[PDB]
Amino acid sequence: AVPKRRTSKTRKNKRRTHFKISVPGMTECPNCGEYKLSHRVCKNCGSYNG
Amino acid sequence: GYRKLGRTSDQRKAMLRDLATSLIISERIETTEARAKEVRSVVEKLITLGKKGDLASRRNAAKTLRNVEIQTALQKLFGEIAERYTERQGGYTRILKQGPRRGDGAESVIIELV
RNA sequence: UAAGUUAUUAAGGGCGCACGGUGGAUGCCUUGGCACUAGAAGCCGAUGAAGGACGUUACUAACGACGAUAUGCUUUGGG
RNA sequence: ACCGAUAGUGAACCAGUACCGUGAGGGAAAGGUGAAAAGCACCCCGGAAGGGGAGUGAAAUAGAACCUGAAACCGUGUGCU
RNA sequence: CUACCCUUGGUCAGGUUGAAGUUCAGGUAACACUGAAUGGAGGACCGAACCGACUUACGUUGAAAAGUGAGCGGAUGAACU
RNA sequence: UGAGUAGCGAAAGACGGGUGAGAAUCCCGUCCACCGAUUGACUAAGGUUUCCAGAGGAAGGCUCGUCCGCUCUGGGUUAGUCGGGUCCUAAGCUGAGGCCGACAGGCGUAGGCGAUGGAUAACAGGUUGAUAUUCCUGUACCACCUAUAUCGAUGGGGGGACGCAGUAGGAUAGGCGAAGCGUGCGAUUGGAUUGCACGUCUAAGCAGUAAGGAUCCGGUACGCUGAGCUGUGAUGGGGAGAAGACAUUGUGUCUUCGAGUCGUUGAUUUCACACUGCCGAGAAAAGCCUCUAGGGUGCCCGUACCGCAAACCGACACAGGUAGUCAAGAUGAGAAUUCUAAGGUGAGCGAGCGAACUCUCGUUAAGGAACUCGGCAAAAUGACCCCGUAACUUCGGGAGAAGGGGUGCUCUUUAGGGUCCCAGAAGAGCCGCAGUGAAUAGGCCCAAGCGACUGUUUAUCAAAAACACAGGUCUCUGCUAAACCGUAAGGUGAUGUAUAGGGGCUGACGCCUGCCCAGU
RNA sequence: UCCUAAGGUAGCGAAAUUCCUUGUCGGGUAAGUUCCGACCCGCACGAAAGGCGUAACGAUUUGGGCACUGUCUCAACGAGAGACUCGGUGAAAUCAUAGUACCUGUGAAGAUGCAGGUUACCCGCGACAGGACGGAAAGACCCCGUGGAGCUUUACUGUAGCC
RNA sequence: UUGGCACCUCGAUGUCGGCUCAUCGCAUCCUGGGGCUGUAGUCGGUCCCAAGGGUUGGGCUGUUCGCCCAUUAAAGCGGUACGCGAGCUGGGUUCAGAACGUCGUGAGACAGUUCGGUCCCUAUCCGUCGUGGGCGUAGGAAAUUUGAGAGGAGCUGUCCUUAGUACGAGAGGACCGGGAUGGACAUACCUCUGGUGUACCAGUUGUCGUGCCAACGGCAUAGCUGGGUAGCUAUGUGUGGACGGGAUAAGUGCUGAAAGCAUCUAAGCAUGAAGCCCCCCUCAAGAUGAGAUUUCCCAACUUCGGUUAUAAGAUCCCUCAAAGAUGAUGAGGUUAAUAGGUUCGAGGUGGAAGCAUGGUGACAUGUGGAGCUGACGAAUACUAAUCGAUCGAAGACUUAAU
Repeated sequence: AVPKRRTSKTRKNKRRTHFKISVPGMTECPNCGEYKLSHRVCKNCGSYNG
Repeated sequence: GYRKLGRTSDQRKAMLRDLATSLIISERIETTEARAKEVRSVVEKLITLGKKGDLASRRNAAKTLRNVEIQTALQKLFGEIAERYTERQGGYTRILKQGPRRGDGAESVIIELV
């Protein structure tokens, strides 16, 4: 079917309330010094050492 | 089945024979997580055949490998790959997560022979 | 202990203002059009027309000019 | 006591042209830096695009997507709720 | 493009049936009747290419302004190109 | 706004190594997968630079892109013999004079243009990133020119010169199995009389060859042409499974050198409108022949590339359409079916999870059409060889009626056939749930209506009981026929002549077709 | 006995024709408005817009059987594509502004928006389809217009052509 | 229902009937409770209460209607745009073709009949079915619960006995009770009988490959075929609608007057339905009226008067399944058994490769119920759940009481 009626920018902005992404969930590698993704290898120069 | 992979039963069995042969040839390959969790259970059952070492084991292992040259992939098994794990029981591989990849965002892992 | 009253939270939304983006209205301007007046003029062609095709520059894709003497030549006046 | 780029010729632009049709035939849309190109030497991030400076300029939210720059629309911050 | 026509070219795996006629025999005054071989007709039979469009499912901001899948008709002719 | 929503256009990819600012998506590689009477090879239209090499990544590519049919910069098409012109003419168009016509102009004679047909001298191999009977090597052919009796037409005659269908034959291409060479002789139990892969080669010029046939000129009367195929050489040439020698993985590659090619078995859809048959009675003109009247030269256009397609027609890198030539192995009637060869291809979005629901596919207890407009749809039958087979009939048929049986492999004996190949009888035995073990290929019967039959139609809602039809009947028409176009010339009818032509109705075949002429 | 031009014949008949009608009788069925065979009561068959019958033929219409079956009793499971979650790209029809409940009424007489009550914390995601007289298309039906246009005829007025 | 009007809609409100899926009325078809009877009994008639559940399968037709066959406790009548096409079909009818009877001179029409024929949609907002997240419930948390309210279920047969008794000349033949086993319906489950079982076992056809024989692999619907584990399932296996309490309708009454009698009614006191409220099963404190119980955590810095981080606890992240669109909710994270592998079993298939022997050969026999095995039970850290990071309290004010 077709929308019976136009959508306000209040209804639209409400419905985009939960449309987002989250922070990548990252730790700090204790060899590279830099940041990394937990349970993944250090994308910088380094390894896993798990 | 165990888990489907978007392939039909025939294309899936072929892809698993391909992956296991490549793994025993190179000994560490970069693939997708969901296939690394499936080659895990197909390569470890080949090193058990290589540790038994019968002639019925060569012939029951020949029907899951491919015919590629290096030795053949069946002679590398029953030789080096089966001689180094002669006291280890189980856990012949190990998977390492690398992260998502561009174009698909598919978690790419490395799998190797421990 | 008991009974009662009341408040901060804003995931997001509403209004008011401040600062940006988008888009190209409006203002002002005009290389060009419109409608007319007075005076030339009112035909070209088998000596090949109107209209065009292909070419010409040190490069040349195009537009003007030109025609194997080709991005032009001689000569008589102006400058 | 005509128009002033949605007007005036269909055409102020290299228009009866992109094009569109087998054909006869139909037909747009496109203006503006600055007084003078003086049209950003040089340094920095980037692979380039694009910036941030520093210079030209009377002015650079005048930098060729160039006068002015509005409304719908899209954002960032915040005062009361 | 589509409908008829003109002229001059092209294509139609295979396999099967067995009309006229002929010829040997036999039978008659004879014609001409029965049998067996040979022959290979036909808007003939089965079935691919090829040309169709009968039933149904799908699709319906279709892959597409008429298609696809599965079956279905003709397939030497008043064929198809 | 709908909303980060529908879609992202039929399909198998996996890993390794590179390059790079960045890689599922680009390059190289191994494994796997798809087509293979085609997704392979060649060409006519049609596009018209899209072809190649070096660079590029703004836009195009339904994602990405370091890549491209996209952007920039330089290149690429070679002819005496190939297809067209300098040769011919169908259908048609045009037409000096000419006829007709308000004008414009319509028609038409001589003549001319014109292919889809006729005529017409060249083949092998090598070479580049991009041409290839075109360049190069070798070996040829044709027309004209110059050197060291012939010509006969603008005219007569012959030929050119032709349909459809059926078998019988000759030969060949291609196909396959042994021997002969050239490399290999091993994985995991076994063997080594074992496993692969190659076999030729053109035109032209000489031989001989199945088969088949009374204007000197033509007509009246009273050993000849041609002809597939084979063969000697051409060819001490070329090529090639590969083999031995040289520098930077000489990856690889230049370079010289030197090798086999033999007999046999089936057999074209290619090679004769030839021969036989039939009714529907199967182009024209030149080249050519014929008789008389009389040592060089060799031009213009096309040529690249895609051509069942991402480059043509569909607005698109679109499941549609698009003429022709070629045509492998196992199996077979076979250009069917399944698997493969030569060669190409992996389809311009993926990774997960394995909810409802929609689409496509497989199975199902007991029953069985009860469903429903309606056995629609699906399932069942299906191949070959044997028996067997009804009412009816226009004597052809119905009929593959209906209804039943068999089918694998091994071993024994055993008349066939072609010249290793093809076809059989019978007996003994082995196995499983199963024997056309997969793919593929009729369900049948009993009655009624309509239409006799094959055929055709509302390009895109109808394919039929409608149209057509052979046959019937009526009627106009005596030839400048009637009828029809123009309503003139000129045409069709028809180069026909009442057993012929136009119109109306009915619609094979069998039995029949009543009465009325008021009235139009 | 009345009329006219003469007043339906052979064949067929509840039919592709029969209103009354599911006519009446028989067959097939446990049960048959369809079907087959009869009758004739032919509203409103009929002899070349042929009557009656016919072997073969038909992607024709119709009734009945045998076999086989998810058609169905009555659904169940499995495989793949979409749907669902994540990364890239990313439309459309539609739209007066919207913070957009139910009942009984009321009103241009079928209310999301009015009256009186009853219910309801703010924001999302998968799924269904009752309503917005849902969306597409200035109703094809009906009527109207001194509207058009196609066809007909012994409607009017003319003409090509023929005598 | 057939109509009558012509009030909304012609810049469009899809028409039958059936399927699927319901909801409501009572003027009740069955079952329940009764009054009268020309009610002997078993059956009936006719009225009154009552809507809790139930209310069949086929033949003919487009059929709604209707008739018939076989049942049934019964085969109710109506409303919801004759419910329902953003759910489906489309036979009928209202398209174009073509034929019959009849009407028209005609083109053509029906008082009719016959064969055929494109049914669109990625749901905004309300509505309904599931699921999450924010905040609130005067500190922050973990579990266990009360139940205001809401939903579900609610049907009935047939036999045996009391008893061949009561009743009736006989024929026939009970109420009130007491037991047993069904039909339809609902719900849970997979031990049994069956279904499926595309990563289990085996047999077997064509062809291509691993150089060859033997042994295997690809493709042909999973090539096909005979079975089949876990999970999901019905036709299969269990259970349910029981027993009871309160107030009543129609009805039946006890005492009783108005009205010296009579009278169920005016006061008072009883009895009486499948129906009403409980009892039975599920939801439920956003029940803003936000409830209750048990347990756990509870100092440092300020003059901020407030802040902080951290505590109890929970997430990020990762291994998964009893769960599931996704999340959520459950089992776990090294102080470990959560998954994969590996060892050992259950169930499945059916007797392997290799060798040896018997045969000319196809094949058969022996070792060895062997050997393979997805999901099921046990155990073992071998491999992977590393390191680490985020969120989360200091408890307001009145009044009474102590």
